[PDB]
Amino acid sequence: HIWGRLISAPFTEERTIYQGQASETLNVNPYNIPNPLAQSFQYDENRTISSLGLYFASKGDKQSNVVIQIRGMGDQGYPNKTIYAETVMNAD
Amino acid sequence: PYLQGVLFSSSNASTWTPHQNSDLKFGIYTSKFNETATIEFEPI
Amino acid sequence: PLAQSFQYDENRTISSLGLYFASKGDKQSNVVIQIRGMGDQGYPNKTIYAETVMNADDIKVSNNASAETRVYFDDPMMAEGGKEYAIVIITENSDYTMWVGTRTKPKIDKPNEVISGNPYLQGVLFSSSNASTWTPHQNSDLKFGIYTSKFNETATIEFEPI
Repeated sequence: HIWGRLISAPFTEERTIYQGQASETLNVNPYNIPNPLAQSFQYDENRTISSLGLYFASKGDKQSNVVIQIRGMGDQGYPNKTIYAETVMNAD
Repeated sequence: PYLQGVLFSSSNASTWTPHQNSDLKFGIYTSKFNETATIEFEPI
Repeated sequence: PLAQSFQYDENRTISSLGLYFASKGDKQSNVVIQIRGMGDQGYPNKTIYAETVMNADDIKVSNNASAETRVYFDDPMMAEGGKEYAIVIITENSDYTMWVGTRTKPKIDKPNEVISGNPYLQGVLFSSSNASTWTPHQNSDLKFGIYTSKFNETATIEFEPI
């Protein structure tokens, strides 16, 4: 087999939302540490989301992984059980 | 930090406790597709 | 009023509930036990699938969470698999208390030990001032037990000799 490089990209990405200020660390599962999180957003127009940006302060071992999902927001302003996207991110 | 968003936490990914004064450090990228795409492979 | 959410991975026939009260009111007081559904956004809804009234005599109490009062409904609650349901406990009297397990706190009968993890991972304790708006308690869950039944071929009653 042989490798291949995508020269002319099929799209160009642009960062439209960015919250850069950080002050603390919050465990992803605060209520089960021995001895999940979400963040809402919206747009004023129809936009094609291509990728996300996240910032982690620490991670687990090699074999651990984190599931990243995008879920909808219900009428009373809370996340719902519908999942529009899902992926698995390894520790590396 | 982000006015139109709220940080949430949950013990079972069903009941969410909001944190009004806190938001994640994150960025969302939006794309605009073009006319054509091209791949090149390493030489044989 | 307080509530506790739960769910099953399969279709089960809920026959009775188990609850633990730390104190109760006078003889004439009573507590209304209800089972309510859970909405799409993980909170109890106004729909009520079961309801029963428990008198003060039926409510057993203990100072070490040992006494278990059994709650029975007249129609069995058919819990669909994958759907969350919430027990709801309502009473107008202000002299009713219940045992609750909280993470990191010592156990009542074993102060040397502490509740390390979440008591019940798939449920959440709720509190409300009007049984409509619920405040969740992520780190706390009620001490409870749910009993599901399976029906057999035939039943028999024997009456005492006349």
